[PDB]
Amino acid sequence: KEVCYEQIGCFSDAEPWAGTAIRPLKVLPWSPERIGTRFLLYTNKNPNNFQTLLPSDPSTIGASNFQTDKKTRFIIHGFIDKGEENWLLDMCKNMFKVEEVNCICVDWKKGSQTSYTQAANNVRVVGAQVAQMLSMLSANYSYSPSQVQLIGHSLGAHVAGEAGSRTPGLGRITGLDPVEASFQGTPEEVRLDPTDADFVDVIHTDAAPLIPFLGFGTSQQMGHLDFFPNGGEEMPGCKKNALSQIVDLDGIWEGTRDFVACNHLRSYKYYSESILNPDGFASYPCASYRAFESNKCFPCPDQGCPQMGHYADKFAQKYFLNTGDSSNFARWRYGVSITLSGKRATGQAKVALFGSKGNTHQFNIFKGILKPGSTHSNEFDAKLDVGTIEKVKFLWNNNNPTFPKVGAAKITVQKGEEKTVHSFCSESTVREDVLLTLTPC
Ligand SMILES: *[C@@H]1O[C@H](CO)[C@@H](O)[C@H](O)[C@H]1NC(C)=O
Ligand SMILES: [Ca+2]
Repeated sequence: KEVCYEQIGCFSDAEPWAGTAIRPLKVLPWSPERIGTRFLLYTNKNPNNFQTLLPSDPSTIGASNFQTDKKTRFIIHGFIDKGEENWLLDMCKNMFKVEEVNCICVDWKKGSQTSYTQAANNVRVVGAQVAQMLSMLSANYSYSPSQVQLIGHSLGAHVAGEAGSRTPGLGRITGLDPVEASFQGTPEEVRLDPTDADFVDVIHTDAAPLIPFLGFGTSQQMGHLDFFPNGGEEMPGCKKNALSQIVDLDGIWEGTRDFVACNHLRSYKYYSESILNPDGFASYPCASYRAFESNKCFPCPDQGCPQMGHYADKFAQKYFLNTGDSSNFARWRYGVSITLSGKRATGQAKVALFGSKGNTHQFNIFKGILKPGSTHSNEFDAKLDVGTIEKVKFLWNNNNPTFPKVGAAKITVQKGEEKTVHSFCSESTVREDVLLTLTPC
């Protein structure tokens, strides 16, 4: 069977769309009018109220604040959680704080709020409509798709994939936690993949297996650059879903079943913040999140670390990094080596960096027997880049009738984005819970 819609062509239920083991059900995409796709344009001139654009009517572009001399960024959603309807606009608003741009929100909510197989297939049509908007801009306004980025969250990532597939030379597609079900294992035609655009960057935030962890995202690398903040499966500050061998995808997408969307939505929360923090998400290539957490993949490679999020395009396999558990998710990773002094004691040795741009909190470096003349290292993610490190503060908390004094004769510090190391020293020691300051050496 095949359905054909005006100007966007036809869609069949032939393989790989259906009739396969990965996509068993033969379901065709709803019509453009049932889906009700809307292209809402926001620009710095009109940051609060939209102007409606129609891909079949060039005049809407003339009757809008659209600028042919600016970049364009489409925001295409997927799963909408209660209270989350304004996220796309919230994201455009952050773009306006750093650039003059045409921000088009693509709302196709009616087409997404139905059974999963139907929502998955409706993606085909929405992506064809986005490609339609792009062919029209190209045709009637000589505006090249190289000047466009498609940001697709969840099912929207595959909507972007489709658009790219249909629009040769699209500059960029950012996938924010692309859904896995009905897309993994299919020909590149069905899913977002590197061939959909000149640069495809992907953020994974809910990649644990659907069964039984109810993870909506994918573990599979899908772009030129793939980022797995906090490992990509569980995000700090997010509650998780109760396990189950039986998941009701249809019920969750039609909005009748409970679902903890926190992990799935983090992808766009981090992207939105990255727009405002150009250095807050340095990412490190690593074999696994465990190797990263075991201090095996730091500092940044010679050429630098790519930023996860908005500025990932500045960069010329798997990338890891950590974020905060709440807003200003931005973090900067540092490495430190403490050579102990004073007397033997058992406890938790800590360090805080004080630089030109500010200082960090105290971070746990090593816990155990603190023996003079020994050296221990660790890496931690702080809340800011301290700039030039001017001094470091050592502190230890004990776990002794002689009131031992523990110190650090030397602390070396390594900023993730620098090639050199910085040395700080002291000949002093302090008692538990007393701050010792080390100076340059
Ligand atoms: C847009 O370009 C197409 C293809 O060249 C043309 O058929 C159509 O009439 C143009 N639209 C308008 C409003 O001129
Ligand atoms: Ca594709």
